[PDB]
Amino acid sequence: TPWSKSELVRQLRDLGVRSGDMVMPHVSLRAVGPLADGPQTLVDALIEAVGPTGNILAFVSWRDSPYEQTLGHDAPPAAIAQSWPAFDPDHAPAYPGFGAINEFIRTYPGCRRTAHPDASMAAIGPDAAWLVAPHEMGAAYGPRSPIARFLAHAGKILSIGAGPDAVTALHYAEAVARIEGKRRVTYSMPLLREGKRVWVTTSDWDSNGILDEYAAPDGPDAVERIARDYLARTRVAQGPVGGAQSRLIDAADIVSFGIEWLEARHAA
Ligand SMILES: CC(C)(COP(=O)(O)OP(=O)(O)OC[C@H]1O[C@@H](n2cnc3c(N)ncnc32)[C@H](O)[C@@H]1OP(=O)(O)O)[C@@H](O)C(=O)NCCC(=O)NCCS
Ligand SMILES: CN[C@@H]1[C@@H](O)[C@@H](O[C@@H]2[C@@H](O)[C@H](O[C@H]3OC(CN)=CC[C@H]3N)[C@@H](N)C[C@H]2N)OC[C@]1(C)O
Repeated sequence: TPWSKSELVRQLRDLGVRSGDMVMPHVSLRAVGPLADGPQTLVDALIEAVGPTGNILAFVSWRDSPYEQTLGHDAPPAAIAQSWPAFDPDHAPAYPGFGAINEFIRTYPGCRRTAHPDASMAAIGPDAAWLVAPHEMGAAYGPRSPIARFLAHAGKILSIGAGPDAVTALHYAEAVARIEGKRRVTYSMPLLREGKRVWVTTSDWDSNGILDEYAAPDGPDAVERIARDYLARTRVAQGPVGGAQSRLIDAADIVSFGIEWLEARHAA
């Protein structure tokens, strides 16, 4: 029997989600199980759980982000630069690898989208505009990003059947950690400014591993190691949402634990 919207709201309430909360979900729909009206059922339950004064923030990125196509170049290669589509935030599909739920979140009426094509965030609620802008190239997940403002607003990280590697907010801890040898990457993204495509090339922290030892793809990254150490030492509300076991994490607390985790293991 498919999970109903009211059943999920009760589960989210037991987990600790309150009206007015600012929640960042990381979801595995296969772990949730069949829903009454598909993935939209979970989206409706999330929005009812946070209430009218609450907010939902999701890292949705972009299905056609030219990350690897421009990685390590001073400029987009000629073939990429001429024909690649401009990132239209209100029309660009989410990256499917980060969760099929995000395309349902992105297309919810009233949802806002940040202008960073690769690190694009989706936000629903009264603070959606403040969350999504600004989001410049070179500030993907650190200060001045939607993650930073999410951390300054008592945000809660809701992992629904997702592994510890999914804690995207921990990339802020990597960005501000005062450690030596931090990895950086250079890529180019096509922005849509006033109907005109504008290519922007920037450098930023490597979101696939802040240090070399955490960047092997086979391959637990710094996000997974920090989250597992945190979840092993911290009392976190855990319970079912649908068929998936879930956690409601204090975003500012795990990011503070992440900065201390990195700076305790690597010199300045
Ligand atoms: C990676 C991860 C998504 C994999 O878990 P998953 O359940 O296997 O993947 P999804 O959540 O996208 O669920 C996919 C299911 O929904 C289906 N689906 C996709 N789009 C659909 C749509 N429009 N309508 C109905 N069903 C759809 C998929 O087909 C699939 O179902 P199927 O296998 O029976 O065909 C999950 O483990 C996770 O970690 N999520 C958080 C990731 C994140 O936030 N990353 C940010 C960078 S760290
Ligand atoms: C859309 N373009 C994408 C580009 O944004 C970037 O995506 C990053 C992504 O891997 C990271 O998630 C994975 O990390 C690892 C191993 N490191 C294991 C599984 C995942 N948790 C996330 N933490 C940060 C993302 N920015 O690289 C790939 C890309 C497809 O090009």
